[PDB]
Amino acid sequence: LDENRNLVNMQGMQLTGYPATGTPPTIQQGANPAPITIPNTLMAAKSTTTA
Amino acid sequence: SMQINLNSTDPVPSKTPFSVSDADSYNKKGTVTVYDSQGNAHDMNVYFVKTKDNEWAVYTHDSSDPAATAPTTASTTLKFNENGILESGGTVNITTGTINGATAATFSLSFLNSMQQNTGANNIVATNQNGYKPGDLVSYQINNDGTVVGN
Amino acid sequence: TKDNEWAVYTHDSSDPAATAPTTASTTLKFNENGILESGGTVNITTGTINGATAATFSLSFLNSMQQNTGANNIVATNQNGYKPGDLVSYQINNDGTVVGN
Amino acid sequence: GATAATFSLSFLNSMQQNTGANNIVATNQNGYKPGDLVSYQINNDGTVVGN
Repeated sequence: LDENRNLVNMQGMQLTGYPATGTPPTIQQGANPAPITIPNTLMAAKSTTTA
Repeated sequence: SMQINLNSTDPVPSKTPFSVSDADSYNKKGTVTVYDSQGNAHDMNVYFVKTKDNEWAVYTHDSSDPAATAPTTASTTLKFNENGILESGGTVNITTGTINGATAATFSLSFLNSMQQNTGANNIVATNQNGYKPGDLVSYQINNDGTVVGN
Repeated sequence: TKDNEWAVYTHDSSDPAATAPTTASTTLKFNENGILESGGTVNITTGTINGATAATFSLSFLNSMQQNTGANNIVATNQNGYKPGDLVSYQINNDGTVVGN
Repeated sequence: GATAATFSLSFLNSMQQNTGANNIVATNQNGYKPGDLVSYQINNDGTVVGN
């Protein structure tokens, strides 16, 4: 992980792949390849809708 | 040109009608990058929803323009024959948004060579487009036929 | 200042008493293709340093082009004025022309 | 006798939710302190930077 916590090689080579989009984010194979980002930001809460 | 393989056994989404926000409202999503006169990149998101057997509605929307209208009407409708040959609706004119003064990109998007069978999953075979961004000389070469080619 | 509209200011950093530019020197306007349409040439006058005349020259932005390049890069700069110098070398070219460098 | 320092303090990105306790996610500031040169280096992009 680099300064922005992205997946990098020795040289700083940024890893890329299919990102997660939507609410909640989902894996989209048809989406354009984007760099994989792993932020340390805390997760908010989602109100329960179905139980 | 956008060539895809469509699965016949995908169930029709229960969350009708089509909604961009609703991920489960569409069977497949693809993205093709086009370019305007000023070279701005527009990520045409296309959505495939099966309506009935051998009938697939395809919707289009650009994520680059926040002022673009939400797609509520069929961009095109692919009709397919018995053995997976295309029948009609494989070509449609598509206009992008207006970003930073760039004129909207009006291009003919074609679903030719698309074939629909019992694929195990939803996959897009090929995406091609003849637009690009401005480029600058990074190398030059001479081929065996004598063609001078600048990369 | 907005899409396809670029205000352009000129300032003289060499003059210790140079006035801060407060009015637009020119306005570059761009067509749909990012080409120049107006404002590509403007007459700019420099300051007066060491008692010499200010240089009144036509600055031309010819072939300036605004498109989705990754950043703002200056392609070419040129000016036809030169400083005084002494003779360094000389040569006779293949066409008989005698050139002093 | 220093001149008064007035700064814009912002609690942006702060949130009130059902976290286990009052926890500070991050602090950031633009002010700094004097100190002598220790190291100098030239990065892969040609930048000359002193630390």
